[PDB]
Amino acid sequence: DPERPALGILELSSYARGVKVADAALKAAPVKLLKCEPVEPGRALIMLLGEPEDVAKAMIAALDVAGLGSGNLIDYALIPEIHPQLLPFLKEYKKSEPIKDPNKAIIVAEVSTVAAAIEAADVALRLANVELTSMRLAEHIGGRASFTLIGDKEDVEKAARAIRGVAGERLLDLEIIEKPVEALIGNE
Amino acid sequence: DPERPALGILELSSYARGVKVADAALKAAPVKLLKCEPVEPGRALIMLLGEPEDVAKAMIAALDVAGLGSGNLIDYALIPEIHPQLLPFLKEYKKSEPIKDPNKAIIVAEVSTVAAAIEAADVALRLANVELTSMRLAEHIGGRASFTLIGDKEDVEKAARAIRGVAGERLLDLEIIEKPVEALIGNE
Amino acid sequence: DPERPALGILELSSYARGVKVADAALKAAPVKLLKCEPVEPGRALIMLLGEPEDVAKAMIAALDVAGLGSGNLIDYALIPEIHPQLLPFLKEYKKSEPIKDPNKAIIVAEVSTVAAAIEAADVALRLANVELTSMRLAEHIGGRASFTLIGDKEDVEKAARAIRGVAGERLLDLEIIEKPVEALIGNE
Amino acid sequence: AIIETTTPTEEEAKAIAKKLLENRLIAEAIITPALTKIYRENGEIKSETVTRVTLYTEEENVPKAVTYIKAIHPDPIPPIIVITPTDANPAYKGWVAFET
Amino acid sequence: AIIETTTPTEEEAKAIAKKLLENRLIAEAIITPALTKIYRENGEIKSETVTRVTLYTEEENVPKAVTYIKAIHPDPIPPIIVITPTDANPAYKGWVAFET
Amino acid sequence: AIIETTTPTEEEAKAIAKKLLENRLIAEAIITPALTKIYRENGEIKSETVTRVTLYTEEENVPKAVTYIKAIHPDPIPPIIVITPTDANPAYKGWVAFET
Amino acid sequence: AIIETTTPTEEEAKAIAKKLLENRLIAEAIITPALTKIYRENGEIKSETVTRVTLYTEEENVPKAVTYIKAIHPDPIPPIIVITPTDANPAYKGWVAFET
Amino acid sequence: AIIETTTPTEEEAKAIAKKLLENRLIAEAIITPALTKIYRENGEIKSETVTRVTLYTEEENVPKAVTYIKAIHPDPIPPIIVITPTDANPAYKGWVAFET
Amino acid sequence: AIIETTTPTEEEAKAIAKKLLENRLIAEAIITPALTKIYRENGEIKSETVTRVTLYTEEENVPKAVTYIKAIHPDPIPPIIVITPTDANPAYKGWVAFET
Amino acid sequence: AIIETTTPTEEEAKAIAKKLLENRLIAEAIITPALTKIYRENGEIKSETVTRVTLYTEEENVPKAVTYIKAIHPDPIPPIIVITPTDANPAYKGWVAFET
Amino acid sequence: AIIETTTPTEEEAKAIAKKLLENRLIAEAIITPALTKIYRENGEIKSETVTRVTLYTEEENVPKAVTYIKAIHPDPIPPIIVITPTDANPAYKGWVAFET
Amino acid sequence: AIIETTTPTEEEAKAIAKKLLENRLIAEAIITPALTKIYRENGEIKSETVTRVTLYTEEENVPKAVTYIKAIHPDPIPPIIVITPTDANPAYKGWVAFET
Repeated sequence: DPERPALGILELSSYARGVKVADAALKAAPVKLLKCEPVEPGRALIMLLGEPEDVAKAMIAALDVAGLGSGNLIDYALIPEIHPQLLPFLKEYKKSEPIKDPNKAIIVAEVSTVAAAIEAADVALRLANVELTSMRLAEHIGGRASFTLIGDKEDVEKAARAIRGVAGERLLDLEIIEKPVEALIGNE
Repeated sequence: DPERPALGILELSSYARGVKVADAALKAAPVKLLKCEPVEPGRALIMLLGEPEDVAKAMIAALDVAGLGSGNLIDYALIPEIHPQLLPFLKEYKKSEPIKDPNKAIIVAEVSTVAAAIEAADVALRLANVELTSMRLAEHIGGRASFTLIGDKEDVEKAARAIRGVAGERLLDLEIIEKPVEALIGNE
Repeated sequence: DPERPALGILELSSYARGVKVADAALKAAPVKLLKCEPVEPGRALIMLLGEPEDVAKAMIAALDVAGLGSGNLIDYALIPEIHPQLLPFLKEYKKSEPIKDPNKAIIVAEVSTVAAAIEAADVALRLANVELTSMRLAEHIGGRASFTLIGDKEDVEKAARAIRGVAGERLLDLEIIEKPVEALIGNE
Repeated sequence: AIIETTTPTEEEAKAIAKKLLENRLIAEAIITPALTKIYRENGEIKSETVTRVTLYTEEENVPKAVTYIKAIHPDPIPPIIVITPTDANPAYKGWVAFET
Repeated sequence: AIIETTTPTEEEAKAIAKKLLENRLIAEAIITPALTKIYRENGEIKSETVTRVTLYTEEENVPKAVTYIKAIHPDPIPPIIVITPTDANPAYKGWVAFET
Repeated sequence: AIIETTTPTEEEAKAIAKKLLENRLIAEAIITPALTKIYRENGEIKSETVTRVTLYTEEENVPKAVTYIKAIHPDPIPPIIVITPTDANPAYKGWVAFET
Repeated sequence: AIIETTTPTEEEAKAIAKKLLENRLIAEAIITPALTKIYRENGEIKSETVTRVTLYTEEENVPKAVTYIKAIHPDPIPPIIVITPTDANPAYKGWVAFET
Repeated sequence: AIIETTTPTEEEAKAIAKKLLENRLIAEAIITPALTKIYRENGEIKSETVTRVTLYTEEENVPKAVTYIKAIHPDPIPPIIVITPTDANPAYKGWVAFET
Repeated sequence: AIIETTTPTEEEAKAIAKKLLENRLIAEAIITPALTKIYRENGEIKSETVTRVTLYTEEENVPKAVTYIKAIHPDPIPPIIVITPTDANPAYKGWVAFET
Repeated sequence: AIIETTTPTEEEAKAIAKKLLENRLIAEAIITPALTKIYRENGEIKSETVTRVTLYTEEENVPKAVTYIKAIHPDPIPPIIVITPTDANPAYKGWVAFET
Repeated sequence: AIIETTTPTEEEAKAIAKKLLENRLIAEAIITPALTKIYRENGEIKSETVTRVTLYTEEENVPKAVTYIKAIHPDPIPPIIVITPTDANPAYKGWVAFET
Repeated sequence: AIIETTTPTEEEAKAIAKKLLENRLIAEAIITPALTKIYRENGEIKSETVTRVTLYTEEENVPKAVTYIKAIHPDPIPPIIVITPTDANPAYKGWVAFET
């Protein structure tokens, strides 16, 4: 992969259907598989990485097999150029560093699908002057996902408008905390 | 903390609302935070430790923020002096020791919230001559909790009446086993 | 245990009722206990191993206590002689070896109870020329289970008919993949 | 549940409470002496001294306790009243169940 | 039904009870003297002596009785509270209806 | 809403009431001294002196007030009971809301 | 599912079973020889020897199997009856599906 | 509908069938001789020889046929069992109705 | 309820019945010897001798009885089938319950 | 949401767009010049030159934007039309919300 | 309602609009010349010049207008598409109804 | 279904259309050059030239077509909008399905 790859995402309600979908995608184009895991309860999550047009060919083949219209497909997305801050949180598990400033605010968001979470965070990092500190996907959870950003008060205000626009009806909760106490950083 | 601290408990249905509630509590009084974790499915659990009046001031501030009446608050409790046998099971994970006597009976209880479980066990240890052997909170479970006590047959009978009184409608199951086989101790 | 033991399986909806059932079974006959664990959400799973008639006496006592008819018992089964390929996957956790041939097909199945999964796999190994590669029971899942077999194309076709016969209404999904890509083996 | 009644003297009130405790029908009792009662007798208004008794128990024991009080009360038509609280400290409900 | 209120002196409490009995709006009354009340006046905490009155009547008489008490009470904003019991001795309910 | 509890001495009862008033969780309190309590200890029946406290507040303040009382009460298992009235003088409800 | 019929001789019964097995419509058959049948012909009661056949198959194969039996049976009006069991060993249902 | 029972000898089985045919309550009967029965008598396990009888009739005749069998059976508590088939050749149902 | 299965020899069939009677899981059994079975092995049609067993019990005993039969049967995949009758002589149902 | 209208000259179209952007009621605008309009005036068919304007905004801003356009448009009866799309790129909806 | 179609030349587009206005089926039309169309003919990709026409009318006139356009269009399979707006200036809807 | 987007140059617009036709995801495309766009950058209002593209396809092809456009578009956040018509000439819908 080059410095800047593209990412495709598919979410399905059956582990067996997921295995079939992943096989078709990998035969259509030279992409690399990141995730094919079962998801609570009895669901599946597939992530693909590669060149933009190669990822597009793979997703076209997957959408045919998945039965788009039969109720087996929950959500999907394609991101043409993934933001550099997001890649470390996806390849491995990361943690929260000490927060140098005490004057920054934070924002916490909860959404109903993995596709909504990744796309919303990517757009907010692109348009506003903020930083990403944690991202937690569904693990025995049941589809819920969440992430956290930090910045100055008026910048965090702008990012909130963008997040509401991207998520739409998939947004569950959103809160802004001014001047958080230290322990919240450490407990994170 | 002194030899004998107090404990406060709050259970919420959203991880983001939980972060906000914990921030208000820690700003109101000098207490120490034990748990702020997400709970299956997409819930949150907060535990506070400190002096009795300090814990009271913290819980007052938390109840204002939590929206007591809006359906975000599931349960809560305050325990003025936590029993000495209970503290080891909360600070760390513990296990079941070999059971010296073969003539003792056991009782197993299942309840629907964490607040009910801690309060019921505390009262039973206070009033009856029994011992605590295991306590298991909700971890990917969905709110269910359980615990186990051991003692002589007539003492275990008295403890059962107290447990029913404390739990009320939050009690799900309760069983008494006379002369249990060895493997149940080891498998525990 | 001899080279060839028998296996009994019981699935219950309450951890406390499960402890009571296991105690009665172990007092009735000299069998060995494999599993007594809580199951998502708040359920329990019991597995017994031993001689065929000894296992039968234990299951008779368990069925009396479990309240067969009161809605506490979800499913059960007895297998008189467990297939040799199945035993390693039950005693310990196993993994997928490299797949020597590239010309073999695979089949993936999903069912609603643990009893259905073990019985269906045992019969398929008995009647058709196939091999077992993975078996995954419910862990924080909620009852769903799955397994995977490999063989030549027409042999896999015969095994599918047997699986549908055993599972009945407990079958959720079933797929056959011809000539799977390499990464599916490695990701497994 | 809370049960209330009145008697003419303090001695009679204590005797009722002791009988109910020995039969394990209640957990505890509170006694309030030296009150004044005003009512009408023979078309005339009069006043006299009384004592009040309050008893604390579990909801499932109420029919048994009321029946026993009626049998041993000194007045020909005893006033007996039951009140159901809307909330209580859960630890105290545990103690009440343990005692009865 | 049970109606409760408080007054500054014992004499005032007896006068209220007598007026309600003469109009046949209640059956009897109980008076509890020499209590202490604590509250805030002008941003300051103070304490004073009070007397309590409890009145027993039928459910269909409640709106009339509350209206009359408001008209004759000595305080500018009188506290008046109504409690509904969940059970009672049936013979006593007969006596209460006979008296009103 | 009405909240009731008991304490061993009159001094302890006044201290609880003052703390609740300073935090603006209640509007006023009434104290009743020198009562008798009867109960069972170690399989034996005994009696002792107690004091009663009654507190008046708004329905939306109840969970906060009960939590604070539990933290400062002198007994190991304090009895705390809540009663909901069926009716009240509307002017008095206005005063209670104004004070809290 | 279970299908039952009768024939006059043992040889005819075996021939029916073999034809159904070659077409893969059933999994196995059981044959019971040398029974007695009693019925009425021309207003007279008579008796004769018969043989019984029982066939085991899957529910979705029933309409095809009944149609084929009607075409090859030796009697002018053949008795054919279908019974549905309420339960069965799950391993045996797997074997039956594998064979058909 | 199918009705089943057993008798100690072959002769007794034929007699039951003939009586039912003369009253036009059934259409035909099948008799299976020389079987073995195992059961418990006086806390002991014993075995003996029996004969089985199977009878074929219409659904609306079942209550009459069962009543008649009970009256003429040789055992003190006769076992009589009824089974309802899920399907049958329509031409055979026509013959059964024609005969009864 | 009625349970049916088959075995290769008459001796094996009697042994199964005796074990079930000693555990009080059934009331009686009937044994039918010397039948013929036809099926397919290795793509070839073959025939062999078998014996049939029929067992009579109560509905609430069915899961226990099926489990025990599976444990002691001589064949690797035993055929076991359950049939539910639509009616029966009430006196006989009384005897069956008395025996188990 | 998409809002469309027309004006007689290109200059007038640009002026409308600038006013709406300064008030933060829309995110962007597209202008299409030199079209032909055909309609009827005084019972006669005539043709003239026009310019089209298309505006992109959020659904919750629509009533405010339409009101402002009506106030500043140069024609006596301005045509204003609103269209609701069935789908859109989610990243673009984020940008539109960020800009308004 | 809005109706859209395309034609090969500007002259043909004006002729369609004039015919619809003379029959009073529409209120006005807008014409957009000199666009490019890309599509596939005989397995080959080609491009050519086209003109677009947009027509504005009332909802109850739509079936009549579409029928007339089909009869006079120059292409063998004409593309005709209808779009329904979600909102409009009420004064403009009045003018449209007045003109048709 | 109708899909709309914009690009900075005419050459880029033609390239997008050709790629979609070769993959058989659309039936035809229309291109409109030399328009003006007005929006805000860095708190300043600016204007620039753009080209518009319109694509015609079937409803079941929409998710595939939108995904492919996102992958090859030249702008960092491309505007892509979908509109669903309420009616169309049935012969034209036949041609569109035949071509894809």
